[PDB]
Amino acid sequence: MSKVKSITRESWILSTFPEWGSWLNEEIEQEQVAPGTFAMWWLGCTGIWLKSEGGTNVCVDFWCGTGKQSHGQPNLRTTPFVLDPFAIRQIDAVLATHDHNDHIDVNVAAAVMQNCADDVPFIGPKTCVDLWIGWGVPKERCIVVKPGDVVKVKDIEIHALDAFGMDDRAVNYLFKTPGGSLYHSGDSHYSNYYAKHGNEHQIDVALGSYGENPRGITDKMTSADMLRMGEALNAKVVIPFHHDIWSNFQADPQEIRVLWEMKKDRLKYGFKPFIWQVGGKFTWPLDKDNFEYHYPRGFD
Amino acid sequence: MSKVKSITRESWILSTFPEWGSWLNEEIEQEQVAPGTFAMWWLGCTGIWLKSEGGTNVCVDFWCGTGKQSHGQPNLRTTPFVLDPFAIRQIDAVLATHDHNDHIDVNVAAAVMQNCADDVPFIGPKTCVDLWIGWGVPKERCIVVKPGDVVKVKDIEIHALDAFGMDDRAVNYLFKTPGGSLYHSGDSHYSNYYAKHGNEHQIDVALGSYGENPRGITDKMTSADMLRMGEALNAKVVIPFHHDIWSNFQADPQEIRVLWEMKKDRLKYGFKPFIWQVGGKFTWPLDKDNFEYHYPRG
Amino acid sequence: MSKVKSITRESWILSTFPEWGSWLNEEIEQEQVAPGTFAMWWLGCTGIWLKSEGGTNVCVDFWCGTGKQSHGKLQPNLRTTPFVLDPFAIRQIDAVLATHDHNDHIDVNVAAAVMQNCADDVPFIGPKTCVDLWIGWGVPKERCIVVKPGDVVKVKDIEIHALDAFDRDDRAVNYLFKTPGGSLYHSGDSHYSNYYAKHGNEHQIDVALGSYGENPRGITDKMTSADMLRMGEALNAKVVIPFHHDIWSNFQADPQEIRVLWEMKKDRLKYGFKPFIWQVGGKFTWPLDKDNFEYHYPRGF
Amino acid sequence: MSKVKSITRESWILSTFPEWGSWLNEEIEQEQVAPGTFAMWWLGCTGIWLKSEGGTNVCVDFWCGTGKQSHGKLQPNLRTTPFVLDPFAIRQIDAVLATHDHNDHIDVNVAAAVMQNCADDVPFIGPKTCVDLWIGWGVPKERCIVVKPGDVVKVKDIEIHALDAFDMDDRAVNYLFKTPGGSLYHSGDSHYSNYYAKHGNEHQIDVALGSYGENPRGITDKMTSADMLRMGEALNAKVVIPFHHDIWSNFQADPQEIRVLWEMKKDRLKYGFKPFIWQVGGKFTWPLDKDNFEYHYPRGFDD
Amino acid sequence: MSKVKSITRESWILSTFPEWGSWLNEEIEQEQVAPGTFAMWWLGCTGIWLKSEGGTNVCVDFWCGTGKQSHGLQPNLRTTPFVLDPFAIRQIDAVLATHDHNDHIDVNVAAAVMQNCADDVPFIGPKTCVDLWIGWGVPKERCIVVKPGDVVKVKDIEIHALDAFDMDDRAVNYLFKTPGGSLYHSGDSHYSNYYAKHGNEHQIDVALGSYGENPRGITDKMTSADMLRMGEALNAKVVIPFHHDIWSNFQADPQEIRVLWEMKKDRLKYGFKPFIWQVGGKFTWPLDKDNFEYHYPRGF
Amino acid sequence: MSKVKSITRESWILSTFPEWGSWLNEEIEQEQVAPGTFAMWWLGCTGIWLKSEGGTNVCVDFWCGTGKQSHGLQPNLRTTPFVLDPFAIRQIDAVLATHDHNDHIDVNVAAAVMQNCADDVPFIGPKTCVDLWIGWGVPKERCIVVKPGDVVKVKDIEIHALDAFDGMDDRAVNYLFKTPGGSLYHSGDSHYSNYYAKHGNEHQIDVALGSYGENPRGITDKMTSADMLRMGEALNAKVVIPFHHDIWSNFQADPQEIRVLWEMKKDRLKYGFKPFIWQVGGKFTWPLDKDNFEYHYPRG
Ligand SMILES: [Mn+2]
Ligand SMILES: [Mn+2]
Ligand SMILES: [Mn+2]
Ligand SMILES: [Mn+2]
Ligand SMILES: [Mn+2]
Ligand SMILES: [Mn+2]
Repeated sequence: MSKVKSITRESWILSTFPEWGSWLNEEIEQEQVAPGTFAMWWLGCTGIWLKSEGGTNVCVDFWCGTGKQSHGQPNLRTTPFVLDPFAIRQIDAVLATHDHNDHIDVNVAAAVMQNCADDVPFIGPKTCVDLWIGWGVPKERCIVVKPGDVVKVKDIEIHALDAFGMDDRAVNYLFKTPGGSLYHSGDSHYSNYYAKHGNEHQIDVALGSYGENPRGITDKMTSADMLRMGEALNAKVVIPFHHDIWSNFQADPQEIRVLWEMKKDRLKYGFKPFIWQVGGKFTWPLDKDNFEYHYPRGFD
Repeated sequence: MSKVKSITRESWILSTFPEWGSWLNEEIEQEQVAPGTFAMWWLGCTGIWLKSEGGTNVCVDFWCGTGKQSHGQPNLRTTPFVLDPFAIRQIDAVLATHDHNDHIDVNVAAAVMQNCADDVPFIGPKTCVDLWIGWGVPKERCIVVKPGDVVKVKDIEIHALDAFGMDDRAVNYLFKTPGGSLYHSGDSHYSNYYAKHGNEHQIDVALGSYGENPRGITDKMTSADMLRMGEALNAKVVIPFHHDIWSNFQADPQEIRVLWEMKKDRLKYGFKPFIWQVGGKFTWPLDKDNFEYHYPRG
Repeated sequence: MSKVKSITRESWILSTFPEWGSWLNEEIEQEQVAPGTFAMWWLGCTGIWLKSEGGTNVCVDFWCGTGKQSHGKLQPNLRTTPFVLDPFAIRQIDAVLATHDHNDHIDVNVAAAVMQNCADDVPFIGPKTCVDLWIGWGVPKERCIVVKPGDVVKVKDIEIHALDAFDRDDRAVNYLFKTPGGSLYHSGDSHYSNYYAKHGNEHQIDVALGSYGENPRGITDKMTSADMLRMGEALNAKVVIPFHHDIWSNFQADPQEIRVLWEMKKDRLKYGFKPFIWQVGGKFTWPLDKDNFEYHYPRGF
Repeated sequence: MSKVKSITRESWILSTFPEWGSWLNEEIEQEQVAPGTFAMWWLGCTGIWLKSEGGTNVCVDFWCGTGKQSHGKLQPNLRTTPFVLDPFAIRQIDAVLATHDHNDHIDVNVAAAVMQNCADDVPFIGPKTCVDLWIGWGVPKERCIVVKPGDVVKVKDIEIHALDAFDMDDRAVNYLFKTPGGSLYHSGDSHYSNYYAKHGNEHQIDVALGSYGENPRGITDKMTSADMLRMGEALNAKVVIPFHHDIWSNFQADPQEIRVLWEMKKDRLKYGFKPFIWQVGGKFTWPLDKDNFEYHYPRGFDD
Repeated sequence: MSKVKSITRESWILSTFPEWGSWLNEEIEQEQVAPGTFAMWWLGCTGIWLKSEGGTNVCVDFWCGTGKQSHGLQPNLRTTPFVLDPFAIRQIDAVLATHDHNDHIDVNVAAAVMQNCADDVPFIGPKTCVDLWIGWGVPKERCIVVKPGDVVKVKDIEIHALDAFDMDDRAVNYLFKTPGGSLYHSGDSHYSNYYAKHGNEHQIDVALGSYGENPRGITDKMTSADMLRMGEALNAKVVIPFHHDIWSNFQADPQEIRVLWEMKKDRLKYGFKPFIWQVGGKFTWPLDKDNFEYHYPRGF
Repeated sequence: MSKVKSITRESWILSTFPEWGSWLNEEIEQEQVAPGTFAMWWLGCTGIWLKSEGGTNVCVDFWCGTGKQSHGLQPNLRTTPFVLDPFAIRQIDAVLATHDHNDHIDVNVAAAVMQNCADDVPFIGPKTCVDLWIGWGVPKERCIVVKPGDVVKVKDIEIHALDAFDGMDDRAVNYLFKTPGGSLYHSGDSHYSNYYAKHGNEHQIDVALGSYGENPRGITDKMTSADMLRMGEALNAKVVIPFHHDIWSNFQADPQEIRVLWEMKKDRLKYGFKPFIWQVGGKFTWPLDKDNFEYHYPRG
């Protein structure tokens, strides 16, 4: 018996995946979030882990599925797995913006239910709660939210806002930490109601679904819409996400910068764009003027 | 009974990975490479699948491992798995450029041995055939190659050339197909010997290890070196690779284009750059003026 | 006797306006449209004059109103386009069209000019809500042809196709004008929709006009630069031309965004069209001008 | 009678024009120019309305004419700018100015409206050749101040400096307006000259306006983008604004040409000024807007 | 006497200068100009060496002086090396000058021709130029005084003397008509409307104009924008800046011409391309008409 | 007897050259370096004149040879005029060389210093460099032979000899010039190396010089535009300046590549430096000119 004979498909898969193992699980675990700041990690697609200065851990739209695996729409997942859901331990809330496939995940739910404390709430619109209960998440552990609702999870004020009786289907979140606010728009198309939120709230960092729409499809925000969003929200930082995940939606985030450069002076834009990378951290307000993220290079 | 009880870490992994399942395996199998052309797929890192007009399938530097998975170099794999090694059926040759971790793989060796024909050769330098034998690959089924050697796998003429003692450890490949030619530089630094190869051979498409070097390290070629490689090799297309794989080497391939734009006319560059994406197909010479690859949009 | 005493506001206005007088009227009237080509003029806002190789004259969305003229939301709605064409100097005309009932697309004075100065058989083509506006003004109901998405109207060698318009049926229509020279898509003031792709599959489109502009914070009324590119892709056009961005002060946009994005996208997305930055009063000739990228007014020396 | 039958060409014109009506007139009337600042409006072509902190109104090169209105130097020059200001709605004014007697810089109707609607002590300031043209139109002799280079005219709190122009002291002048808020350089329609350096050395110039345009093949009547930058340097200005490029179809130009060259040269040449791309009817305020780079009209909509 | 004692300033100078020696002298002499073409070299400043397919050698504005060499009114230093040795000139068929100004007519060059070359080589220039040549010692019998309108035939090259704009006694412009194509040399002229007159009455292939960064309150050179206007007026196919090489205080960026051309070419339907040359370099019309930028031979 | 026959080739050469005369010599000598600052001049190739606040004068790699002067492996032609006259040098404190190659050491410079300058002026360089100096007749006692690690004090300037890159300790060293006003890295003709990071950590480096150039096909002899930026990061400089690209026609490169690449990477890589494009004969004042990006000759 040699390596060539003993190894099978499953032995390879189960020793290789997820790609990052629990590296980021540990990174988030040991991250000390300074006062007057908040830290966040891009988990792929619209997945965001949020950590407040008080050590509060919040997880939004964390998705661990894949696209097509066979020929038996050619959406192929182009983002690796930067966070193992089954390595999560310290978490204080599990959120979903809407019930679309790649925003809510049974495996994430399964992991939290098996490994984490029983007082972790699952927060989302009715349709997401219906979907969670179906997977076996206890009723009493789910908080249904509508636009207008505010949910206090430790030191994080979660503001449920309008997405675009649809209150049952989708919501946007505004996370208010003692160090800054974060806007998560899920997979919303651009809407004028972004302006409402900008007038009614102080928004620091804002995330919006960027992506290259295939011919005859309007599923993602364009580079021009990302800018309109930042302006409407009166944000300081505008970060594209969702553009990472789907082969057919492969987009160039640099378009947001190039357009921003043409328009910022003329329109008096009060924000900067920021190109992130999946698995990457962001600290507000430290990283607000960085423009472009880079992974840790050296060994410092 | 309920899914938040029946699902385990293990079942989730066995359900989700590799991310593309067998889509690319099936696409490569289905591909009808037209005469006068060759087809090519990027499999992450320096991993290339090549299919000639005569349907000859060749796999170079196919790597199916990962980077760091725990805290106790911060190299994290940033590329998903686009090809299932254990789904490979039709293959004519498995090749490796060198014995470094990122270019040779035990599971790929295992897969080809279990799933494919018994006459499929494992081609690489002495150090590479050693590891293959050590893993369980037959001694006689391996072909040891050094610079100067020429191996003919059906209609593909494989030229083992100089890489950058050394002769036992690393080689560059020039795959001459009837449709065209491909230069696989492995993980070589820039060398003046590229000019020797460009003189002595017709090179159509050239691949070079691109990446953003950390402060105090020279491990990957720069954007300027990519263009110098294209010139020295007298190539018609210059494609970066390797920059996809490691987080800490995350580079911008657009630097190649911008510099090309500045230098092309002055220096009479005979080539064009191409920015590829992992799992993507490239067809010489149909895609030579494309500049940037996009995935099928459906 | 002296000018500072004789000249009045009325005498100045009537001596100066409209700015181009009947220059463009004259130019259109004597333009010899070659066989295999069609020629068109931009009349401001969404207003287009089309002339086929058989000399058929069609007028779409020709607006001759203005913005705000005083301070007494109070929109900073100010017209930033001069009047390139005198409606009352129109003689040769075979059809008068309107995409929708909105202020910027339908005009009383244009209607009056065709009834006073033009043939008694010139059709007023438009949606149900537009003909009700025409008739109410004094247009004979027998002149009007009420069109619906799917309707086709033959005006000599110009084959007019009424198509779907976009907002959130009786209110609005898009137009496709097929000529022995080529086709022209007129989206009016439509938002971007997936149904552009329908039109691109069902018909061949050569030149596509898109309502472009800079949306005020919290408004969505004009298409973005990225939308203009998606529109040209969906319609399988060869030329994409912005319009409507000229007319309103508060919607002042830079058409160069379209080109800059196009340069970034063209190869990766394999666009089969080129953008074209036009100027009001300007003439386009398909396909002579398809690769020009930018229009320039006659320099004349 | 119906609307279609009753409405004539005349009635359409009477209610439609000028395009902006009296909107800008009212904006200028109500504008409370803050101390330490000055406000100015681009009236089209080289037309500038200037309002000091002390409420002094000054109108320079106001042209309410048009180009070719028919086919009939055979020149296809068509007015590409709408009318932003009604001259007949002007009520509060302290002085009417003209740089030179050229067609696009002096207007019979502007003189007529001012003579009819404004106080009889309002001066008409310009070179000899301009006052000759004004006198002929019916403007009294008593109401004109003839200026040659070197002359200084005090109009309330605005020191107006008639400086050298570039093709005769009788024909053309450049103005430097000194307000308590800042200084404004109006070069009229001068081609680039070396004598801008003299003015730059001898005077503190804040905002410089230069006649920009795309010259037709074999004609040299307007400044290039490169000329625009050399002016700002020579004048030692802080802001450099192109004008005159708005008005003529055949002279249609891209102002961004000035910005792009500036981005190539600013560091190497150590430029102390910034370019600013303005729009007709738009207000500029010194020094508040000096760094804005590009103007946009009020976008409105707060709901 | 050792080397640190035997070496003098004068011995070093004679051992080093001119920098290029006779390298370019040798290349011009050995140049096989193919039929239907013409080859030209940039000798520094406005110095042009023309060679027709019939082997005819013409030399325009070849200057071999230098700028300021001490402090005891502009600080003009020569920033160009010497690429051609005037005293190595063998084959020549004409010597031309555009105007009296020092940077365009040379004593040492005139001398070198009178000593090394044929006794029937004409010295063609305006009235003021021949006055200097005669004064220096060139026979009145070998000087062709040209006015705008005059046309001198030198073998297969046809020299058209046209109006200058830097006065018919003082300066002229040249249009060199060869079988292979025409070359417009504008000397040190600034932009003028009379450029259009030359474009209408002749076909211009390559146009050379005096480019430079004008010092504050100085107008002595053409701007990048003026170079394009010249190209348009002359109806050229290739526009090449020169003169911008020679003076420290006039140092300019020829890339301005390219950048502006990129913005304007389509809108103004330019029928020419700009071309950035280097001193000592070779241009071959029409082979190099689409090269945009010259590079020196890299060898090997 | 007139000018056309009295003038010889020697008459022209000895009156015209060196191009700048003693213009730069005078500027250097009259230059009053302010406290907290240092001034330097680019003498062509890798030649640098350096002047501290105390008035010390250091001459590094000053070359006065030239390229090919006739056709009788490469077409290397000097594209730079001579900006300094070695024989006009009076006030000097030290003469330095980085390595023994032709382009970096000159006998005429040695001779001029030996004949015209003080007796106690040391010739500092690697072992092979002092061999050539001794071989040219410079006293053995007057030469300081250096290897990596050695530190030589010259008035207020502390010269640090460091490693050069292709032992090599015989042939080549790199210099760090510590002045009371700031430090200067002179990499000489080194290829890119990781040991730039070593020097970066050990020393504070303010201004960095690197041998930029356009390598011909199949030759790696000069640093690329990307290498220049990498050097800046490794040395942790605040100013990165290309040189050596000026001197050979073969290696004609555009230093703007450094800037363009810098504009793309600076924010992503948190570059703590700026590129500065110099001109031969130009002055640089650290820290006055640190933010300039591009030098221009005095326009006057
Ligand atoms: Mn989604
Ligand atoms: Mn590797
Ligand atoms: Mn509208
Ligand atoms: Mn004028
Ligand atoms: Mn000169
Ligand atoms: Mn060297």
